[PDB]
Amino acid sequence: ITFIMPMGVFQANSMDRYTRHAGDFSTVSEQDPRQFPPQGIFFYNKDGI
Amino acid sequence: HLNRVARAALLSDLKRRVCADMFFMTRHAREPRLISAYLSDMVSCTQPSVMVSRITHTNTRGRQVDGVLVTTATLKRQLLQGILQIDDTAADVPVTARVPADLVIVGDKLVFLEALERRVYQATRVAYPLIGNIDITFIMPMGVFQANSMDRYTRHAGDFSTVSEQDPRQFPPQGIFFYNKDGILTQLTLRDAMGTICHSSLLDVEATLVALRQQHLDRQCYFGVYVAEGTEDTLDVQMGRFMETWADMMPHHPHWVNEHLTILQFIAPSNPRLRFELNPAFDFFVAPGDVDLPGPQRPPEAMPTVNATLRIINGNIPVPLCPISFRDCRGTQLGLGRHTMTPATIKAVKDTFEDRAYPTIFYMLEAVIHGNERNFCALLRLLTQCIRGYWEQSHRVAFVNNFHMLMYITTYLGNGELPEVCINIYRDLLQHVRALRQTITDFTIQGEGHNGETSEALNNILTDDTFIAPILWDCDALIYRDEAARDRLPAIRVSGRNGYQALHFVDMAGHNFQRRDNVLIHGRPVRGDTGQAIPITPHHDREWGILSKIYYYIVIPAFSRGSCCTMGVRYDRLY
Amino acid sequence: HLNRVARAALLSDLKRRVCADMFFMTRHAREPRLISAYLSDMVSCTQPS
Amino acid sequence: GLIMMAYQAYDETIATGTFFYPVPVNPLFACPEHLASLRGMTNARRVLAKMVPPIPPFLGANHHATIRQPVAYHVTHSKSDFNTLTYSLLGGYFKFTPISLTHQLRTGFHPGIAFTVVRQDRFATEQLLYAERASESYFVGQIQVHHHDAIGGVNFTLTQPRAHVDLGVGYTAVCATAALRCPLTDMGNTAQNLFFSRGGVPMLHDNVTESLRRITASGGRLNPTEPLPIFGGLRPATSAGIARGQASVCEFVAMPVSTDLQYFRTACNPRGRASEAYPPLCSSDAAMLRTAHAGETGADEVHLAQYLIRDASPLRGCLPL
Amino acid sequence: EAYPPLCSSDAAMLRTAHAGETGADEVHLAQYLIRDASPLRGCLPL
Repeated sequence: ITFIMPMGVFQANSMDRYTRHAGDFSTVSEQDPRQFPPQGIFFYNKDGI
Repeated sequence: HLNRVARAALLSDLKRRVCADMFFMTRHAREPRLISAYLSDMVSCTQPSVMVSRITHTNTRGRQVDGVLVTTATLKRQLLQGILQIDDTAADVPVTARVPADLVIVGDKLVFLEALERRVYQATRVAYPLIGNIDITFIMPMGVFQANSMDRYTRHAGDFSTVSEQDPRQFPPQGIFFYNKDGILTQLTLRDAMGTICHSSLLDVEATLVALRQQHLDRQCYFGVYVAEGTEDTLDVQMGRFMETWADMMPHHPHWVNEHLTILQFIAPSNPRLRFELNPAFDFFVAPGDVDLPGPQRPPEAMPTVNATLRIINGNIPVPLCPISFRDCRGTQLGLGRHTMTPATIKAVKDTFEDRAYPTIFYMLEAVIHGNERNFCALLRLLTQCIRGYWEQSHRVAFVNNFHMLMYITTYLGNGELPEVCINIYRDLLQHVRALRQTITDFTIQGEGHNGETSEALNNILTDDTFIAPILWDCDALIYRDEAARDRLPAIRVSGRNGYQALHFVDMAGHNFQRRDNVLIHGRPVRGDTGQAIPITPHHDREWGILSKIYYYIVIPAFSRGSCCTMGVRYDRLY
Repeated sequence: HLNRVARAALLSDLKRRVCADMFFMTRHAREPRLISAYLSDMVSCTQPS
Repeated sequence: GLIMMAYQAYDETIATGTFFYPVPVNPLFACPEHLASLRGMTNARRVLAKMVPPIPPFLGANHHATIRQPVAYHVTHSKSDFNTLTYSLLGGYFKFTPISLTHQLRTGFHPGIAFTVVRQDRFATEQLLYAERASESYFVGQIQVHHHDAIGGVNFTLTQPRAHVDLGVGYTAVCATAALRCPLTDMGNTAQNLFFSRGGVPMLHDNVTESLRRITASGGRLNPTEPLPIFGGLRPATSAGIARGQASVCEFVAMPVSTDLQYFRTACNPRGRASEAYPPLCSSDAAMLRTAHAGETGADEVHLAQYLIRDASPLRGCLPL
Repeated sequence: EAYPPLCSSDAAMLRTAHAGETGADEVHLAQYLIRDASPLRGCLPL
């Protein structure tokens, strides 16, 4: 078996830059470090780490 | 013969299997399917034996059983109530017979289920086995910090919000919480740490130096681990031969420089300094072998050994181990209700430090006055005119570089001579210095003095008289330094000869710009007689050294951001 | 003769056991397993004669 | 000496370095641009001092000085504020002696050192065993008597010999640890003292050592006895019944505050490198621990800096709250 | 056809992707969570 596994695509449409709630991942900085395009992807190992 | 990689897969499989079902009977007690799954897997994992028999144990119908399962009556009733089913009550047993004994078919095999505790091990003095117990150890992190600003993310924005203007949530953690066996709230706090870290065993570093000295130590540069003596000069040619010595004596990049490495690059296996970090109170460095500190100006060649020194500042640990965000969060934790700078004085101070057209007349006046009260007591009008003219021409404050200048301004030129904006700036700056000293005072507990040292000196560094200011105008700080300690073995070196004489009130005839002995100009006393046989008195109180050190180590470097420089003057051309 | 510390463990065990099932018939009425568990524990806790 | 705040080089009204010569000795006041004021200035000194601060050897080495490279790097590379930067510099400026660290901890100040505590625990075990059918051949001998004279009468000793053979092809019988029942050992909080141990080097002042032992005596459940009985094991001071069973020690291991938190969220190593202690359910805030009963099935993982670690111990579905 | 597994482009969405408050986040600002489309759906516990 082989898997496809996306890495660095970007939410190009401004309509696609929507959240679940307004501050879900908020910080103490004036600029929220969430505006940035992704650079890394996450998944689980076979033991779940 | 599954070679090495499948043996490591087997390693991880045993790891997760031991972690998986060690107490499964009380773990998945509400899920009877998993209990039957584990038990049927247990029964059908043992290879059977030789099927030798003449007459065996069968049930009432005639099917032979395949073994016996032995436990205690608690687990007997626990499996019997809802997990496994009863096959029969009586059984057939040889006599070298119908006997009431329960039996359960599990999976494909039929087994006796025994809990033999009533008939034997009851009312006798032999302890029943299978109650062996365990020895488990728990790991429990205490005071780590989310170093990355990536990691300071919430679930929802104001989850744990408050009524204060600052949410008490920026701070690094200091305590951990868990549950007792009764489910009550339990607490570990860093106050519990004296049983490990506050012992004398923290300084048992000698044997590790002896063991580490037995390794292959290579020749590295002798810049940051080597101390020289003064060569009794005018301090110009000294930085001269220091310049053409330092210009080529490094054969590579010094190891204590690269603080720009992150966490992972520092703890990477390729780091040669990773093996040189043993103790949090110690820095380990390659040192000359059998060379006394301080050694001579020309470094003697020797087989390089290893030496270690104490980390007095807790920030002396590398910033890969102590992040800038953590330190800023800690400073935010300190500065909740303390004094701060209003935007007017802070923009004036940053504008007058980031001014590059700063006149040197202020430098000339600070050099000639040289922090003497007798000099400032006769120059009220000139200083008033100079400060006013520099202020209301570019809105930049002056004479704030020198610490022996601005409290003079507040005390004498503070009745309303200067414009009111400048006096409020100076008052705010002295208020911030006093607030920093108060912050030091409130975080130490008084009343305990050991070896003649006050608790202010024992806790903090800027309140210890052993540590001195970077620039001394008066010799009072040296007097407090070699008088307050009395157990710290002192050694003062002023350009060759050891010690000072502190001869003040120098005049026209004997100014002696080319003086090479240890006469140091302490300064003319104002409310007293200079004399010659009079012993040297301090100009100010013990709090003078504290306030000066606090100023030079807080206000100047944080506002200048490591851009200002310290330098010596040339009085032989300045005067 | 479990000395004092295990007697205090027994103390806390009696505390949590009295707090645990005083009115268990009407407490875990919707959970038939706990009723059978308590009844089976109770019936097999006394010695016969 | 003197300090000038900003370096100028294109001010041609005054000759360069005719009043001052740069003599910088502080990591904080490192001045790579001010070095042109000294005579004999070249490109080599500037390109070599742009990375390494110029400090004279006769005025203190960087390793031998109080102010070192990391505090200078912190003050030169921090961009948050000026009040916060000054208070951060103040919080850096503290001694790291045992007296000092005692002061900051009993004050409430947080030093830049992270920790773990290790806790050895014991539990009652029920064991589950299935053996086999034809696992043992069990020979019996013949009974033999022995009459032996005694104090008042005679003693009969009855002896019967016997032998067992495991006629299994391989592993026939398997036992497995099954149940927990009552935990005999306490999951509370008792700190492990090192002041019991002797053999390390003492420090110079005995009154300071006695004061440290006195401070360590306060704030704990088990402490060394006040008469300090020599020639013995130094048993801890007694009390009445510990409220729910025998307490377990908590020994501290120090780490930097910059540590991977996700490493501890699984079964990890107490040393920090495998070559396994199971962490329990835990949180560093009172809010998240009381939240951790799965309120809205609430898995509050981390809020800002305090953290919650989900349970990696084998006691996952046990010990009700 | 290669079956894509459960994957997230932020550490937050993966560590909350165990259905915390039965929490199915799809995108917060620009990073994304993709639900598992492999046949190994109800297997491989976390």
